Amino acid sequence: LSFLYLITGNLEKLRKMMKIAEIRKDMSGHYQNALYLGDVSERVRILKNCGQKSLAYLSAATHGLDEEAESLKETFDPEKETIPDIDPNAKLLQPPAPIMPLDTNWPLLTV
Amino acid sequence: MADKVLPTIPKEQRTRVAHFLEKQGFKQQALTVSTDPEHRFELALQLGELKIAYQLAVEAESEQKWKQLAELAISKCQFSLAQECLHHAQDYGGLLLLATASGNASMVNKLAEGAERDGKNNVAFMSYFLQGKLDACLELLIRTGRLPEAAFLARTYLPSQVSRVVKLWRENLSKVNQKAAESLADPTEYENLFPGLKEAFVVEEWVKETHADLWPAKQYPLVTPNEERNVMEEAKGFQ
Repeated sequence: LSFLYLITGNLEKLRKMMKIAEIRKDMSGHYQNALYLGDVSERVRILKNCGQKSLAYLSAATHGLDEEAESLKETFDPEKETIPDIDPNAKLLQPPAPIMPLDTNWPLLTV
Repeated sequence: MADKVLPTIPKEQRTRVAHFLEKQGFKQQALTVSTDPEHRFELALQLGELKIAYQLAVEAESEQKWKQLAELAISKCQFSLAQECLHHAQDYGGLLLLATASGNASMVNKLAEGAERDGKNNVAFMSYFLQGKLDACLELLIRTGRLPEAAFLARTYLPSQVSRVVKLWRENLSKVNQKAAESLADPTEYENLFPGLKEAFVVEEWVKETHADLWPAKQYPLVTPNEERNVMEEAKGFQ
C-alpha cells in the first residue's frame, strides 16, 4: 500500500505508515521512507541501531549536518579510517509534474 | 632457547603449539608461527592484519571466507578494501547497506546488472527507481507480469506507457473475455488520457527539472552532493 502511495505522487500516507512500522521495530526497512523523500527522521532512530557515527555521517553530511555524526564519533574514540566509492550519485527522481496524472483513483469502463 | 628448537619443529607441531600460544594470548606471536590456512584464517580474524589477512586469503576460495571476513572488515572500518572483497564476493545485501548510505550510481549500474541477477522482482525495482529510471522499472515489470502495477507507475510518473501497456494488460484480460474484463479507452471515453490534462507530463516544469536533475538542491551539506525531495519540491513541481 505504501508502494501504491509512493507510486502516486503524494507524500503523507506513506509517512504515517512509516511511522507506524518504524514504530514496529526495523534493521533493514527505513530505506523505504528515505528515497522518495529527501529528509528523514529515521536517522534519529537509525543512529541508535548503528550508533557508530558512520551511518550517521554518510547520511548526515548533506543537510549540512555531517557534524553531529562526527561529534559522537570522536567521543567514542573514533574507528573509521577508510571508506568505499559511495558519494551520492544515483537519482531519486520521478513522479508526476502537471499534465498526465498520478492515480489516486483510477477510472476505467466495462466498455 | 626455544628458538633453537624452533628449526627443529615443523608442520603440525607448529600448529599444536600455536594453539598453546594462542592460549598464551600471544596472538601475534601465534601469528608468526601460524601454520594452516584455516588456522591462519581464524587467527587472522582475531588478529586483523588486514592486508595480511588478504594475502592469506590470497584468492580466498570461499565466499564464506569473504562473508565472515566482510563482517570483520567492516568492523575495522576498512571499507575501501571491504568493498573490494565484498564486491569480490559480490555479496550484494550488506554491501548495499554501505553503498546506499553514502549513496552511489556507479554501484547502482553494476548492481543493476546484479539487480537483474537476483530472482525476486521487488529489489530490482527500488534500484531502478533509485537510479531514477522509470524505464528500467517498467522493463522489469514486463518480464515479471506485474501488469496492473506497471500501469500505475506508467501513469504516475508518465512515460505514457499507460497507453501502451494498458492495451496489453487489457489484452490479457481480453483473453479472459467478458467486456467488463476487456475494459477500454486512452485519450477519450473511459479514460480521457491527454484530454483529462492533469499530473505526470509536459515541458516547462520538465525543463526546469531537466536542469534540476543536474544540480544539487541545496540547503547546507558536504562533497556528497544535495537533491532534497520534500515540501519545496512539491511546490516547484506544481508550478
